Amino acid sequence: MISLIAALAVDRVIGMENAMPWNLPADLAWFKRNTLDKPVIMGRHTWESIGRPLPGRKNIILSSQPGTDDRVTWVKSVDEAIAACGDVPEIMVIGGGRVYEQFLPKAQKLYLTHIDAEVEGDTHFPDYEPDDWESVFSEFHDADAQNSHSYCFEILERR
Ligand SMILES: Nc1nc(=O)c2c([nH]1)NC[C@H](CCc1ccc(C(=O)N[C@@H](CCC(=O)O)C(=O)O)cc1)C2
Repeated sequence: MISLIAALAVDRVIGMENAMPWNLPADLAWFKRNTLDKPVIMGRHTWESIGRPLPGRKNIILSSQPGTDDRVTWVKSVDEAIAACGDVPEIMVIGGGRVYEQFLPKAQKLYLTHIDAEVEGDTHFPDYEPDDWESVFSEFHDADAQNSHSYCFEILERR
C-alpha cells in the first residue's frame, strides 16, 4: 500500500526543514515513528535537502538524472520506484511537491501534520477531495516549551 506523509501549514503550503519557521520535535518523532523500517521514496530536491540517507529505511530517490551517491537507490520513474520497494506492506512517500502529486492517485493513506502557521511559500500539497478520504485518526496539540506552534496529526484512508 502506498502512503504519503507530510506536514502542512496554512493553505497546504509545505516546505523544507530550513524553510520551516517552526520547531516541532513531536512532529519529527511522529515522522520517525511512521516511516522507520519502511522504504521511503522522495524526490531529488528533498534528498539534497536532507543530505544523508535516513537510517533504518531503504532510501529511494526519484530523479530523472543519474545519481551521484551510492548510499541510496536511484530510480527514474514512478513505476520503477514502486518496483524497487519489493513486496512490502507499506511504502512511504516523503515529497516533494511533484512527488506528492504523482503518487497521490495511488496512495491509500495520508499521514498529515497540520500546523497552525501562515507562511509564504512556493509550494503546496496537492489538492485532495475530502469526500474521497476518511479521517480515521486525529490528535491536536497545543504548543509548548519544545513545540513552537500548535499542530494536529491526522491519518486518512481513501474510501
Ligand atoms: N510529518 C512530516 N513532517 C515534516 O516536516 C515532513 C514530512 N512529514 N514529510 C516530508 C518531509 C521530510 C523532511 C524530513 C527532514 C529531516 C528528517 C530527519 O532527520 N528525520 C529523522 C528524525 C530525527 C529525530 O527524530 O531525532 C529520522 O530518523 O526520521 C526527516 C524528515 C517533511
